[PDB]
Amino acid sequence: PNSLEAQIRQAMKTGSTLTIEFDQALNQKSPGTLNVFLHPANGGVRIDLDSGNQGEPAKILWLPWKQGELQTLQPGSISTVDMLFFTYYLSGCKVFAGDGGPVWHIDAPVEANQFWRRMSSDEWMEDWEVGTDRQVAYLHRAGQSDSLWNLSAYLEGAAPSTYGRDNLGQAVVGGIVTGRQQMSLYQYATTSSGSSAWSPLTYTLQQRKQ
Ligand SMILES: [Br-]
Repeated sequence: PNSLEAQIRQAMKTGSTLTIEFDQALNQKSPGTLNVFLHPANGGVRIDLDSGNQGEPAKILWLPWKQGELQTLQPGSISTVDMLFFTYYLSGCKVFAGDGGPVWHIDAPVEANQFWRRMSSDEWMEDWEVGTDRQVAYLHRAGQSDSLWNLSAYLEGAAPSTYGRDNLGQAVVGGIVTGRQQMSLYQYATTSSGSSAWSPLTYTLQQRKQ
C-alpha cells in the first residue's frame, strides 16, 4: 500500500471507509501545524505522538477539542497543497468552517447564541458584513436540542450538515489543503451501526442576517 498519509487522502477523495483513531494527548497541542505519527489500525489509521509501532511521521493541520469551549484554526496556518487537516472527534460537538476563513470546533453543550457571540469577535467574522455572503460548512449532530446548534437567527442559506441520529453518534472531520488559506473538507460518522465512508463536507452559501 502507500504511505498512511496517502491512504487517508485517497480514502477521503474516493469516498471509501477508513477510520481515524486519535490519541487524546493530541488535545494538549495547540491549533495549527503539528508533527504527528500515523500507524496502521484495524479498519483505518491511528494518529498519535508515538514514534514507534511502525509509525510514519506526518505534518498536519490540527484543531483540538476543549471541554466547554471553542477552539479555532486560523487560515494563516494553511499553505501546503495536499497537507491533511484533522480535528478531534465530534462528540455532539459542532464544526463551523468559513471557506478561506477559520475552522471552529465547538463543544456539545455550548449554546448556539453563545458560540456565535464568541466566533463573531474573529477578524474574518468582523469582515463579514450583514447582507453579504460567505461559503460556510457547518456540521451538528442530528436530534440535538436546537439551542445547541441553530444559527437561523444569524445566517440564511442551506441547512447545516448533520451526523448521527436521535442525538446519538460521533463524527470525524478532516480536510485536504488545496492552496493558500484553502481547504476541501471531508467527514464520516460512527454510530451503533458502524462507521460510514468518507464524504465531502460542503461549504454552502450563507448570507449574514445580523
Ligand atoms: Br448533546
